Amino acid sequence: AVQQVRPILSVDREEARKRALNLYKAWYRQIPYIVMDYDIPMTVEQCRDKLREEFVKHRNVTDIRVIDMLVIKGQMELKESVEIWKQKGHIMRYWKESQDPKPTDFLSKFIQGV
Amino acid sequence: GKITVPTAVNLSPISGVPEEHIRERRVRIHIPPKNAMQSGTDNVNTWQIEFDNRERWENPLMGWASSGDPLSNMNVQFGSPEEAITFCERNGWRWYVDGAAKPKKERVKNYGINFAWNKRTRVSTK
Amino acid sequence: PEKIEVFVDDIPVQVVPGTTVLQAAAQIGVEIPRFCYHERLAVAGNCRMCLVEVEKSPKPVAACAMPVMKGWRIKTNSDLTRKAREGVMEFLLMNHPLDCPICDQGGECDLQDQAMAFGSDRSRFTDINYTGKRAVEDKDIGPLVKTIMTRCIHCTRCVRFASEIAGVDDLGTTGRGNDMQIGTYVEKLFLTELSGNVIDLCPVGA
Amino acid sequence: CRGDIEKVTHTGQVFDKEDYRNARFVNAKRYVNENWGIKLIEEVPPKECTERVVFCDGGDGPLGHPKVYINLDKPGNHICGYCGLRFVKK
Amino acid sequence: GGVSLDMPLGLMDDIYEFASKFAERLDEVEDVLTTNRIWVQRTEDIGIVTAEEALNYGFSGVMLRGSGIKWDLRKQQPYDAYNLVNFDVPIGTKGDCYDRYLCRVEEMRQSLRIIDQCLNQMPAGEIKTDDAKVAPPSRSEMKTSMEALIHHFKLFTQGYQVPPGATYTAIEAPKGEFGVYLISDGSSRPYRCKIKAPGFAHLAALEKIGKQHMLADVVAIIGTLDVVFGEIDR
Amino acid sequence: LRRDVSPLIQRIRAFLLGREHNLALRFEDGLADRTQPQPEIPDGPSHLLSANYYCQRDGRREVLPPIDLVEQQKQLAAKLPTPGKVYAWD
Amino acid sequence: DKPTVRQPDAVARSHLSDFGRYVAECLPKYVQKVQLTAGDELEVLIAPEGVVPVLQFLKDHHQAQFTNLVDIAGVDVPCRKNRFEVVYNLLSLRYNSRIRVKTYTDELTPLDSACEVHKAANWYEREIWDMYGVFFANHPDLRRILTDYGFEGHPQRRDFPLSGYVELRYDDEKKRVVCEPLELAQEFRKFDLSAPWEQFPNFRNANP
Amino acid sequence: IIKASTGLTGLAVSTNPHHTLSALYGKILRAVSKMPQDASYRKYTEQLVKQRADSVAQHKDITALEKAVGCGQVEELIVQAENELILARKMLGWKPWEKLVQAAPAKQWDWPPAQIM
Ligand code: SF4
Ligand code: SF4
Ligand code: FES
Ligand SMILES: [Zn+2]
Repeated sequence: AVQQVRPILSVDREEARKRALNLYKAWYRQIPYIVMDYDIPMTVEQCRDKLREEFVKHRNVTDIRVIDMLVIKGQMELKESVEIWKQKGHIMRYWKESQDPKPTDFLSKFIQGV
Repeated sequence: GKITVPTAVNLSPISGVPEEHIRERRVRIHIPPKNAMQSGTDNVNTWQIEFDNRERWENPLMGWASSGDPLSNMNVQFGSPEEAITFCERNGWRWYVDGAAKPKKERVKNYGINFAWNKRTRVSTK
Repeated sequence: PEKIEVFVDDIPVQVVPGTTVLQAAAQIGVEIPRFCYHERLAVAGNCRMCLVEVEKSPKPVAACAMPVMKGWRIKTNSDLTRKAREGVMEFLLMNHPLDCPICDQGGECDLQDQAMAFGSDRSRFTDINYTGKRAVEDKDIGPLVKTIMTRCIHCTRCVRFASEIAGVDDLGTTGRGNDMQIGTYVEKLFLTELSGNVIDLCPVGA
Repeated sequence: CRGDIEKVTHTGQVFDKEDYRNARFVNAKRYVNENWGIKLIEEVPPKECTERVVFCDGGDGPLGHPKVYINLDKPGNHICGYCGLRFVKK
Repeated sequence: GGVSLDMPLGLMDDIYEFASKFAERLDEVEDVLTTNRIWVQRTEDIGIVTAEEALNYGFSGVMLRGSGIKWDLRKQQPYDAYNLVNFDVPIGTKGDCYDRYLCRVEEMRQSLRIIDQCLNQMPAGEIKTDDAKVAPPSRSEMKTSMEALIHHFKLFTQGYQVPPGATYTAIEAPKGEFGVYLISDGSSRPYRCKIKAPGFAHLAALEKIGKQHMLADVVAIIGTLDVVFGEIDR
Repeated sequence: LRRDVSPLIQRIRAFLLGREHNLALRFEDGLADRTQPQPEIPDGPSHLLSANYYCQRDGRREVLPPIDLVEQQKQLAAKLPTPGKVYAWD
Repeated sequence: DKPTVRQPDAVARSHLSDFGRYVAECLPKYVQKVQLTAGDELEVLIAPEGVVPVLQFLKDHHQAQFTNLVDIAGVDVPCRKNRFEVVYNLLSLRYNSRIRVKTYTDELTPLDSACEVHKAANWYEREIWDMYGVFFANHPDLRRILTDYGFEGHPQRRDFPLSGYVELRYDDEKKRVVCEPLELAQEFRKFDLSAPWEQFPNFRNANP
Repeated sequence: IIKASTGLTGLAVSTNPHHTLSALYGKILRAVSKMPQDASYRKYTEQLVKQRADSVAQHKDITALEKAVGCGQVEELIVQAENELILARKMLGWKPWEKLVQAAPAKQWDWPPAQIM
């Protein structure tokens, strides 16, 4: 159940958690520049709450290569957010705008057919 | 420069699958059915995974069939069931197997049983 | 019941005695094209697509009715086998109607797939401008079966399924020569609870 | 009133008066072909032939349908499945 | 398997008159573009590409031959009667936009004599290959014979069965080297069709070429790179 | 005749061009005829009635799997090597 | 004579066979298998640890100047254990030849970047990363080159849908182009173009 | 008699190509002398560098040397010699004459993927 692979961007889970904390620190420092340089309705506190929500969404993972993959894609999205290549519509894709909240109860899904 | 990892990974966060498709979709691993109006079997030996059918509705404007399911047309080929199990557990899909292949049907085809004495296997036509 | 040694496609196989050449070759993976042999019906020779070349033999052998013996070398991919299959199949395709754009088994016809797989690429039939092709009248079978006997290749899968499994004797082949017709002599309803399977068992789509 | 909405097509289709889909025709014309194929193929007379099997080409050689042979031993009118022309044997 | 349709009658009787008339229009273009001093000032010593630059950075076609490399894929690896025609290959020296522009207009000049040779010798024969399982048959054979109707039906419903295997072909595009890495699994559909566009590899060196140049210099560099972004974006 | 200026403007244009001017636009008498007789397409090598078998000219079925070059020497053995001829691109 | 059958080039067969045995002899550590395919193309099947030392070798040797790198191609074959394969096509202008160097790579396992050897791998190795998720270690900048800036996922894998997961539409309430879950007006009609009869008997036992 | 230009952009005409080629071939030989003799790369490199050193020793003229070697101009010979020296100094670090570090996995290099058995 154990294989030897080539590590990507980490050699231990504490190092991977430390680099994820580097990613969170740089994202937290880049929040008020994102609110200032984009014409978005979301404020600084809402952006920080969304950043915390996207980190605790990926809280559940355990594997070193998977969490390093997540850190790499997060740093790429951050580099697309420091240099302004994303638009105001790309920034507001984290908040699910223009989407009706689907119900969770069985009765409303039964009436709506979902 | 190698590390130690478990051989079972979950690649559902690093893929592009949303939560509403990874949490409630059932994957059928199956051998596709042979067309009963054909005697060939070259399209049968390949295993494949497919997804469950979703709601397909009539278009309001024209008579076309519209579906909001993005994965209705995606069948992925595999050479063995166990590799499909490994793929479904690696990509985080909820899997089930429709049915294993038939191992062997032992049959004998003799031309002499069409014309037999005191046997009920004798044919009446030719 | 000791197994015997058969070299098919220069590949060894151990087969129990009494098996056909088609079964002894399908044990390893290679399949011979067929029209008048079903696995659940009686073996017959109404087509000659199963002609394979065995070594040190003057004539090709019909693989779906050949009880193979010890130490035969069967060559499925030989030149003589491919020439025999092309000749027999263009014989099958000589009088068949050009009905593929108006035939419901087009796209799942065995004749189309075996013409791409094993048949020739063109026609040598230069006698269509004069004396024409064969056309026969449609037989009267009831509301489950649409019958056009011009597309039929006379393989007697339907007759064998009626006589053996369905149990009704109303189907048969009438006449001699090119004029054999695979249908009932009189206007009768082929009534059976298992009639729909005959639509599955017709290889072309008559 | 507009008579182009309730007129049936050759496929047997018409939007009834309680349908919401007739609101698309309040500013645009509903296109119904007045040249039905059924009457235009029933209008032509059948062709009488003496030989047992005939061939139907549908017109010119390369510009028609693929050639078929029809057996006229059965009494009645035999319809070509490509073009719809009817043959009959005396 | 060849071409879809045969040439219409009298097409070459217009192609010859057109190719006779094209050279005066070429000279009229060089009378206003070539050796005009403003065009030289916008095209000389601008975006200098060396030989090792074009060799290492994956350049192909004119970007190879602006710098002095004699690589033309119509002569080194011939294809489709390019070995039966005779022509010269334009080779630049300085590697700037002016040498690439002169190489492109000289390519337009040599294509006229390849056109002249192609109209001078043209055999009378078939247009498609006669394997009817890889090429569609004629409509008279489709409407007359049975095997051609079956092959027309099959090859226009599900494609011809290509044997399973990988190949990478590459010809001389006017932009550069156009390549197809086609990998087939034995079915009627390709498993993989990767396209090597030359404009992708030409555009990948814009980051090094465009540094320490002016804004109109960069405008002339994309003007002389001969990029089309449909194949770059694939 | 052709739609063209008088010869004074012709000689002015030919003097300003620096060369003898030929017309850049097509004409009806200088082009091929739009209506034209029907052609016949010649037959190829395999349209002969006799001695044509598909297996002798089968292009798709002569393709083999690729040869393992390490094992080819091992099963055939039971000036430095170059990948091609030397081309001088200087 | 067969004029409808393509005749192979023997001088592109013997030279490529001798060079394939030569490159198998010179690099036994990385090269697992060399093969000369139909169509006179040479394939070298390297280990994933030998991406840089093979492509450097064919770059700089006197008997192999494969100095041009035309394209880096990723193929996703999900049946295999290492699903992705990476194909480097190299052109030799001095000896007028071509080679293909193929390796196997999983999405989590990184691959050596050939950007130090050939600079065209500065961009081509990005494209596979944009389309398969093959991470190329020690790359100058590994960014997203072709898909949208807010795109989540790698599209050219066979486990990715053809129509994608999401669509874009203009919202005049938010005054911006917003992202919506996918609903097609007419679905993609999947045609079952499968051959029930095998047509190539030479490829029947080509898997072992 | 030296050439006016080499015909390639960015390549300068070498003033002393014979001494540069001989020194580069000697440096390649001194690099590959550290390698074990059972390695094939060392034997093939020694053979080609010895025959090219014999070519640059027999012919003291530039054009006769380019005709005798036959692989491009002599500046391209200097470029190829520097490239081979870089390759050899990388071979002393990489050590590729050993066994395979990773064998091919099962069902990896067969192309038709979904065929059973
Ligand atoms: S039975 Fe088969 S070959 Fe005959 S017309 Fe129908 S589809 Fe065509
Ligand atoms: S009708 Fe069909 S099943 Fe019966 S003999 Fe003819 S082809 Fe065979
Ligand atoms: S099916 Fe075997 S001979 Fe007819
Ligand atoms: Zn008709």
